Parts: sequence; structure tokens; C-alpha cells
Amino acid sequence: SKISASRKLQLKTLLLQIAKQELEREAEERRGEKGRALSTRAQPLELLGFAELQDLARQLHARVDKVDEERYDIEAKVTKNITEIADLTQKIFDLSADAMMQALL
Amino acid sequence: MDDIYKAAVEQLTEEQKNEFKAAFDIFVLGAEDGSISTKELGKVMRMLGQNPTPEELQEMIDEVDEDGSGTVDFDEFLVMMVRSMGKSEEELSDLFRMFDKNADGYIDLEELKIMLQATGETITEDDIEELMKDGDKNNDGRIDYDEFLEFMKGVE
Amino acid sequence: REKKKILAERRKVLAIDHLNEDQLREKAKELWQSIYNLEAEKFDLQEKFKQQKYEINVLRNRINDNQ
Ligand SMILES: [Ca+2]
Ligand SMILES: [Ca+2]
Ligand SMILES: [Ca+2]
Repeated sequence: SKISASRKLQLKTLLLQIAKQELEREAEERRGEKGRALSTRAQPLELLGFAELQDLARQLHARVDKVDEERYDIEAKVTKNITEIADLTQKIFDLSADAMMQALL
Repeated sequence: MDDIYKAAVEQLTEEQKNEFKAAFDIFVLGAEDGSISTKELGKVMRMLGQNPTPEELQEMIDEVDEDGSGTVDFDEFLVMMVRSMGKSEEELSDLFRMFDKNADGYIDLEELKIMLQATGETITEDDIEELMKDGDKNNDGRIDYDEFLEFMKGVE
Repeated sequence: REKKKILAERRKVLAIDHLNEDQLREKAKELWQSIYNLEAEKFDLQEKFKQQKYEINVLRNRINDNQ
């Protein structure tokens, strides 16, 4: 071997020290990417007159019945992917000391 | 999981290679070839709360008999004493994507080499060479997901 | 004159078009929170979808390389 197997381990340990960090930050660009998609898709509310205040709540009420339809049809695509993964994963799967020292010395 | 035992054998303090060396001369107080066999390993096992069978005794030796003699000598003893002194598969997959930047399902030499540079430490030319062929157990140029596990066993 | 459209567009009448305004003020709110909570569930369900296209991409690379 061209290098000490104790340095080979030093490098290996140092690689997974940043892939975790580049994942605690990937999952951080995604925390923000959420709130930026929830001020565009969920433009917060601010107030009206006892008339055309009403034709707002009848539009939100018509939005929820659609939003949850948008959420359902993507769920059943995630739900189906979970099924195929454990179906793919099934195909591929088929293919002491300190008590001895104390009792000697 | 082999070249990680030598890592904790090289890093053994000489104040620890003295106890082990002492406790190894007591181990073999009665063996011709001066080395641990099944007679001696029989003693400090059943005289230590077991009664392992003579074949079950010889398989605690074949795991560290890199000499084929069935006689665990000293250098084979430190390997044994560090096999008794990690990281999960469910976790080594969310790390396997931070290597695969082009998202192809493999890790080619230019994907590992950019990961080596971000370590703050100093990479040579030979560091990258021995690492890729430590992982690429078939020399196909990439470390697939099945090898990235046999690669990163026991890495803290 | 479809049976379900006359009935689908009648949940609005039965749940909003019948009472107070100082209750409409506190009902128009929680109808939006019901969407923000529902538009977040739709985000963490697309991110997970992107990640499964990768898992299946990786898995499909292992069942074909290990044959
Ligand atoms: Ca030997
Ligand atoms: Ca790649
Ligand atoms: Ca390979």
C-alpha cells in the first residue's frame, strides 16, 4: 500500500464529515425554498365590506377543495413510488479484550 | 472492515503495545512455535466464562491468521485485540448523493476528487490513487452504491 | 345541470352564505390557514418525489449491474 491505512481512515472520516454538512445545508436551502413558495402559493391574508368580503370565503372554500386535490394526486405518486422501491429493493436483495487483559496480567 | 483494524493498530500507543506484549507472553507459556493456537486459546476462554468448541476455537484464529499457520502470533494478536475495543446503511445513502453531483448513480474519479479537496486537508497524488482502487473492487471507474457501503464500514 | 356540480358548488352556500360577519372575519382566516397548511404538505410531497426518482434511478442501476 502506498499510504498508511491509518491515514486512509483519516481521509475517509473527513469525507463523511462534509457530506453530512453538505446535507445539513442542502436541507437548509430547502427550508427557505419552502417559505419562499408559501408567500407565492399562500399569499397571506389582509382585510372588508360585509358584502364582497363574502365572495372571498367562497373562493378560499373552493380553493381548499382543489388544493387537497392537488395534494392527493401527488401523494398517490409518492405512495406508488414507495411501493416500487420496496419492490425493486426486494429484487436486488436476493443477489473480549478488556475482560481478558484483566484476567491475565 | 479490514484496513480499519490496522488503523487502530498503528495508532496503538507504545504504552499499550507493552501490556499486550506482556499479556501475550503469558498467553503462550507452553506452546512450541511461541504463538497462540487452539490449546492456549482454549485456556483463557473456558478459564474465562465460556467453553468454545475446538473448531469454534479455530475460527477465532482464521479471522486474523494472515500467515495460514493457525498460530496467532503477536502482530496477529494486536489485530485480535482491536477487534474488541459504526455508521448505518440508512445514513450512508443520503451521503451517497452528496458525492454523486451529476446524479447518475455512481461516483467517478472526478466526483471523489472534488470531495477530497473540500476536506481542508492536503491531498497528494497517491492519496486519490489508493482510495479509488480501495473502493472500485472491479476497476470499472466508479464506486456504485453496493461498494460505497463496503467502502465506508465503521467510519465514524 | 349536472347532479354533482349543483351539489359541489353548494358546500359554499351551506358553510359561508348563512350568518355573521364578525364570524366571517374569524372564519375567512382559518380557511386560509387550512390552505397554508395544505400548500406546505404539497411542497414536502414534491421534494420527496424528486428524491424517489433518484432512489429508483440508483436501484435500477443495481438490479442491472448485479445480474
Ligand atoms: Ca499466523
Ligand atoms: Ca456520478
Ligand atoms: Ca465499481
